[PDB]
Parts: sequence; structure tokens; C-alpha cells
Amino acid sequence: EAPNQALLRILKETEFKKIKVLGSGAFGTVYKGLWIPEGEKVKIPVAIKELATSPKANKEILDEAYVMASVDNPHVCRLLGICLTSTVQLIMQLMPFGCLLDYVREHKDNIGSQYLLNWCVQIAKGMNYLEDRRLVHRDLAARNVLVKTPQHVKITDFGRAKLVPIKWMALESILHRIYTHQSDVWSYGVTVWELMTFGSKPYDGIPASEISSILEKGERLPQPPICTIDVYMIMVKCWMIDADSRPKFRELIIEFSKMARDPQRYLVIQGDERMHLPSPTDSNFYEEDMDDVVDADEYLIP
Ligand SMILES: CC(C)n1cnc2cnc(Nc3ccnc(-c4cnn(S(=O)(=O)C5CC5)c4)n3)cc21
Repeated sequence: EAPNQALLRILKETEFKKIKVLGSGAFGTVYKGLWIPEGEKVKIPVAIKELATSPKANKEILDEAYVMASVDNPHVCRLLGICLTSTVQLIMQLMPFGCLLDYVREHKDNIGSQYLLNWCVQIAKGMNYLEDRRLVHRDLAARNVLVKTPQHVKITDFGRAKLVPIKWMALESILHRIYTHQSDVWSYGVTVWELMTFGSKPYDGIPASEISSILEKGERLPQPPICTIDVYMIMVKCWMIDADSRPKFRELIIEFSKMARDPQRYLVIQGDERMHLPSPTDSNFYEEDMDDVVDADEYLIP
């Protein structure tokens, strides 16, 4: 197929500064930082990811670097560069509001129908882009959707992306290790469920070994209280046995866009519209010299 002419930017250790740890886990360790390149007079807020110097960890992270450097869409996370230390770290855009899963849990009392429906549109757009680029994510979940601003989300974690999260997986994946754009659609359905429930754990308490049997019997995730039959019916279509019967991401963009034009017809939330989340038009929305600070989305290169 087509040659991948993406550029892999090697960044000097001296070009950036680690400020603090943002999070640790199975995924590794992610740090908050500032990237001050050459004599550019720019300060880019960044996130630095790394998993002992084991040859396997460097191999797996460089595989993620490959995919992350190959993507370029507003609703997908691109790699800014890599730093060749003993560990080898990924330099990415700082998403100041963290993952969407923690955001929906921590801000439920201020999340309205407009915000929820727009997130669904944005995830579908990012996902449709990955389909256009012939990439199968294989790990779409609310934990892998990061928040740049409450009005702007992006898909990340390309560590499993190809050209075990059982509770997010399509039945074909669990039983036969079959991954397609239509298996990502199933994971999209589960991600939407996580959002509408304000971060509930799918099939909470049920062990992963039971899931396969539960789905085979015809059991699916329940209808969230805020969801109209209109929104739940979409989620249900994402969880059909026949992958080709599931909607396409381009159809999910359309469906949720129509709904995002009249959000109170499709999501019933007590105290809707009166709710408000931070905006780039808010006071103190943007710790150091805020002079010369440029977001990665505005710091471009040929
Ligand atoms: C711990 C992590 C979720 N986190 C917390 N506050 C953050 C602020 N900004 C980013 N920035 C990016 C940008 C693009 N990709 C990532 C990225 C890729 N993989 N991961 S992960 O493995 O931490 C993911 C599973 C939670 C994050 N982070 C990541 C942040």
C-alpha cells in the first residue's frame, strides 16, 4: 500500500522540562511538562509517557510512536516527538482535563445533554478518521478519550492499534481474535454507555470469563436512566452479533449530530442547560510565565 511519509521528531532532553507526575498505572507513567524548542520563543505544554530499561518496553512504545506519529485529525492525539533516553519517552500534547472517564465521574452535576452528545460526535469523527487511515484502534474506551477543553475531546492510546479489555470487546474479538472497524464500533457503543452513566463500570462485578457466555445468551448493557429509546437503540445497534449490521462511524456522526441539534429531545437530565463547564472564554482558564505559551494545535511545522 501507500508509503508512510510521516516525520519522526527526535527531541533533545534539554528542550523540555518535567514538572510533575499526572498519573501512573499499568499503562506506565505520564508526566506534565513544558517543551521550549530551539530559539523559537514558544513554550508548549506537553505530556510525557514512558512505562527498568527492558528491550521489550522500548519495542512496544516505538510501535505506539509509529502509529501516533502517523495520525493527523482534530479528534485524534498526534505524537509531537520522542526523546531517546534509556527508557525512550513519547512527547504529546497536554490534555489539561485528563481522561473523559474521570471527567464524567468528577463533573456529572455540570454535564448536560449538549456536552454528552457533542462528545459522541467527536469520538465518531476521530474513529471515522482512523477507518479512513485503515487503522483499527482495538482499545476504544472512555479512559482512552482525553479532554483538551470540555468542548474538545480526542482519542489516544495507540498501543494496540493495527493496520485484554474484554468488557469493551466485540464477541468476534473475545472468541476468535477478529478485529475490524466494526469491532471498534462495538467498543464505541460501550464508550457511549460509560458517558451516559457518568462513568459506570460496564458489567460491574461480573468476571471477564463470564462475559462471552452473557453476550452469547443475548444479554447487553442496560439502558442508562438519562437515555431515550432513540439514544439506547444506537448503542444496541453497536452490539449486534453480525458486525456488518452495526452502524458505520460515518452514520454515528450523522445520528448524533441530528440529536446534538435538539439535545433535550434525546437526553433527559434534571437541571439541564443551567449547567456550565470551563471555556476558553472563562477567567483563569489558561503556574509559570504564561508569556510565549502556545498549544500544540497551534504549534505547526512543515
Ligand atoms: C494519565 C493521563 C491519562 N493523563 C492525565 N492528564 C493528562 C494530560 N494530558 C495527557 N496527554 C496525552 C496526550 C495524548 N496521549 C496521551 C496518552 C497516551 N496513552 N495514555 S495512557 O496510557 O496514560 C491512557 C490509558 C490512560 C495517555 N496523553 C495525558 C494525561
